[PDB]
Amino acid sequence: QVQLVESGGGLAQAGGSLRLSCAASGRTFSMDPMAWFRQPPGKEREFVAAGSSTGRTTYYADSVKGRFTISRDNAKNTVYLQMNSLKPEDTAVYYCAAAPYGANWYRDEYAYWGQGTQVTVSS
Amino acid sequence: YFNTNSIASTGYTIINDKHFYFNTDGIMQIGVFKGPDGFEYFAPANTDANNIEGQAIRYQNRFLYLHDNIYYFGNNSKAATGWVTIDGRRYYFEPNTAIGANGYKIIDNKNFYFRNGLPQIGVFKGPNGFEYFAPANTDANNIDGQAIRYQNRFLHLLGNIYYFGNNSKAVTGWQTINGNMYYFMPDTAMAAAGGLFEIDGVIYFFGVDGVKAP
Amino acid sequence: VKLEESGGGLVQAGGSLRLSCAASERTFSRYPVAWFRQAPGAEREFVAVISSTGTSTYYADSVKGRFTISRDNAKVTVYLQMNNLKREDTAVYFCAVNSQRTRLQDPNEYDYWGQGTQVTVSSH
Repeated sequence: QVQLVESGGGLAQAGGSLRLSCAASGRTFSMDPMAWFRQPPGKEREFVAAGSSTGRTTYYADSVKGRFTISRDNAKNTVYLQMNSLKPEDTAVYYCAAAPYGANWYRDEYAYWGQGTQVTVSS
Repeated sequence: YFNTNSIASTGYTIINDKHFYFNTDGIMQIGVFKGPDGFEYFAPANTDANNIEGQAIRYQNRFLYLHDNIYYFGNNSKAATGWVTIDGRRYYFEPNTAIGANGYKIIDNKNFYFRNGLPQIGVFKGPNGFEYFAPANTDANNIDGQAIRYQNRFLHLLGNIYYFGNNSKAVTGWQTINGNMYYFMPDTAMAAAGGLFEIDGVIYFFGVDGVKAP
Repeated sequence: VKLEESGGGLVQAGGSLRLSCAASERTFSRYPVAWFRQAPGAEREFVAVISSTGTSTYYADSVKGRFTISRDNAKVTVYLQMNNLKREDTAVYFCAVNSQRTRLQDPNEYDYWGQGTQVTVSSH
């Protein structure tokens, strides 16, 4: 019944900037941290970004600091990843997760997962 | 005490063997609250087994994160309070709220400095100055992150230099120790060391050992 | 955010240039500023630093007595007065701000930099 639906993907080009969205339904996540992970092709799923419901706590993967920004609107039950200064490596499927239950937010232990959406960056 | 003509109550409330928690103004609470069996997770509708809004849920052996708060839930689905051991580390959760400890904290007349439920090792500022919260077994079989006796002595940690007086607190500001002048930063008690520092609008050179060159 | 350098270029030996480091915000006045210089591809070497107050200064041995560093807080600008210019002073010159007020001789410790200005000394 609960779904996390990603959108805003598709193709971009180096130096450019996309904005991903994850709309959640079936329950309110207004208290839960939300996060973005990605899976480059051939490479395995890896951590991108995570934040608390208040915005006060956010963590970023080293390769993404300054360039990507997590944010949300609890009214709309959605989390956002704002991807600036794009690069070829950023090409991957991006999944949103919600409600981590591991010892920290980098660990891929989250109670809910999106199906993920493709992002591609050229040259 | 009394009920309502949807149901309302005050406090912990059992309805058809489900748990709910009301604030004293008859409004239903979502979060981790204390009942007779311990702190429970009164969860938003549809978090586990199609639970009704505000119903306590099954939630076992895992962390829970609400707002910027962290909780740990055991086998019985109650939030750990006090000292608990998770994967070999000792965490601490406030008995009044079940929320992870942060900052300076006295527990059984022992001092600790917490980040996200975990005692941190290092030199941090308590109400009575900077103390040395040390690894386990450093002095008098102390536990991990406990403030220890440390008198009239230097400490090297994480590439910093500290000096501890007679009261086991880190000195700050300009100090003269064995004929040498140091300046330990008031913010962190770290010696200025290994180069040039602006202190009070004045540049000084400090050696790698933190001794000011005259 | 944000340093603009000017006053470099070409100059005969024995000559003099005055370098400038203009800042964008008035918060620049809070921190010590320094001049560094690099020969092509090599180290950014320490030249001089001046306190936030403007009161206090420290110089590399190689420019002591020839170079003077100073600031006008009202103009939010730091200057490097280069006199007695040797050929060896040929380099790009950078000014840089250091927020932590720590280890001021170390380039890495600096947060903001200017674009750099080229200084070339002749022998005519």
